[PDB]
Amino acid sequence: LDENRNLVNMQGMQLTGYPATGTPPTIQQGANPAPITIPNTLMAAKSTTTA
Amino acid sequence: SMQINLNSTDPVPSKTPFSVSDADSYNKKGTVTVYDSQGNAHDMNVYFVKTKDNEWAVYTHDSSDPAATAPTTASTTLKFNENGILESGGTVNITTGTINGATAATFSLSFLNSMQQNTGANNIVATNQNGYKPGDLVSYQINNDGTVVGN
Amino acid sequence: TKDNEWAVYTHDSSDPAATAPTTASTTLKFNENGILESGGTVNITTGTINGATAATFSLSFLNSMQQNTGANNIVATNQNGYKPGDLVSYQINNDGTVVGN
Amino acid sequence: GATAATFSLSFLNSMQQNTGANNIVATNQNGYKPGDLVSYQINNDGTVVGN
Repeated sequence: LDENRNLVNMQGMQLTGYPATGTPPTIQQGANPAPITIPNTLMAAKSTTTA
Repeated sequence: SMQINLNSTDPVPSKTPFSVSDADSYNKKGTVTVYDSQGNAHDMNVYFVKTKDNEWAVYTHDSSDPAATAPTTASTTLKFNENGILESGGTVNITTGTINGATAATFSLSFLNSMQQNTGANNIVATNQNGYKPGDLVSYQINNDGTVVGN
Repeated sequence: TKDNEWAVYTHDSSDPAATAPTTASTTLKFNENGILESGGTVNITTGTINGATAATFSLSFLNSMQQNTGANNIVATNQNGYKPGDLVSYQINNDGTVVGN
Repeated sequence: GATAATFSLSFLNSMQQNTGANNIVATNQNGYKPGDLVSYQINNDGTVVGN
């Protein structure tokens, strides 16, 4: 992980792949390849809708 | 040109009608990058929803323009024959948004060579487009036929 | 200042008493293709340093082009004025022309 | 006798939710302190930077 916590090689080579989009984010194979980002930001809460 | 393989056994989404926000409202999503006169990149998101057997509605929307209208009407409708040959609706004119003064990109998007069978999953075979961004000389070469080619 | 509209200011950093530019020197306007349409040439006058005349020259932005390049890069700069110098070398070219460098 | 320092303090990105306790996610500031040169280096992009 680099300064922005992205997946990098020795040289700083940024890893890329299919990102997660939507609410909640989902894996989209048809989406354009984007760099994989792993932020340390805390997760908010989602109100329960179905139980 | 956008060539895809469509699965016949995908169930029709229960969350009708089509909604961009609703991920489960569409069977497949693809993205093709086009370019305007000023070279701005527009990520045409296309959505495939099966309506009935051998009938697939395809919707289009650009994520680059926040002022673009939400797609509520069929961009095109692919009709397919018995053995997976295309029948009609494989070509449609598509206009992008207006970003930073760039004129909207009006291009003919074609679903030719698309074939629909019992694929195990939803996959897009090929995406091609003849637009690009401005480029600058990074190398030059001479081929065996004598063609001078600048990369 | 907005899409396809670029205000352009000129300032003289060499003059210790140079006035801060407060009015637009020119306005570059761009067509749909990012080409120049107006404002590509403007007459700019420099300051007066060491008692010499200010240089009144036509600055031309010819072939300036605004498109989705990754950043703002200056392609070419040129000016036809030169400083005084002494003779360094000389040569006779293949066409008989005698050139002093 | 220093001149008064007035700064814009912002609690942006702060949130009130059902976290286990009052926890500070991050602090950031633009002010700094004097100190002598220790190291100098030239990065892969040609930048000359002193630390």
